[PDB]
Order: sequence, then C-alpha cells, then structure tokens
Amino acid sequence: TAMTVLTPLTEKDYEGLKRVLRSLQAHKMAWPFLEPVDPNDAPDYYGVIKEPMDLATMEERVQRRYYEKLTEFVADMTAIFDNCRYYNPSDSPFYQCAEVLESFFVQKLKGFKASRS
Repeated sequence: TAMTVLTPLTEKDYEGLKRVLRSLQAHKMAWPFLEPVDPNDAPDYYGVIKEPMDLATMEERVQRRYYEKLTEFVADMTAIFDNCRYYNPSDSPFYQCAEVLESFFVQKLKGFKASRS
C-alpha cells in the first residue's frame, strides 16, 4: 500500500515479479509488446517515443535485479502502455492490446501486492 514505495524488493518478491511478467508474456493480446519495436515496422517510432520499453527489456531487468522498488517496475510496465496509446490511433489493434493488457496487468499487480503483505 506504501510498501510499494518504501520496501526494497527481495528475492522472494522477484519470484513474484517474474511470475507476473510470464503471465503478461503468455497473454494473447501482448503480442505487440513482446520485443522492442521494429523500426522497419514503424519508421518514425524512435523519433517520436523518447523512452521505449518492452516486455523483453523488462525480463532482462528482472533477471539482473535492476528494480529496487515496486514503483520502478510498475513505471517500466506503464511506459509500454503509455507509449502504445501515444503512438497509435485509438482504433488500432495495438491500442486495443494496450487497453486489455493494462487492465490485466492491474489485476495481476493487485494480486502481487496482496501476496506481498
């Protein structure tokens, strides 16, 4: 509840983060976010989007124990959805994927915070 802000992530916590990440990676609507955006697919993306993010980058960061607090992990995840909704139009498949996957992420996140306490 404020644990998210102040309590340093533990190894036990990281098992949970990995589980959440795996659940997102397995979601059928997560397909656009699995890997970094391909420049060939979206020629102007990396000029528009200043802080790109993707689930593989986050997998790497989880592996390296990059996050010290839950808020940092959550901010990285939110960057994915925000980037998506900013770059794509509201009637795009990508945009829809962002909506679904973010609601899913919130459900899982609540799960994790509850398990944490």
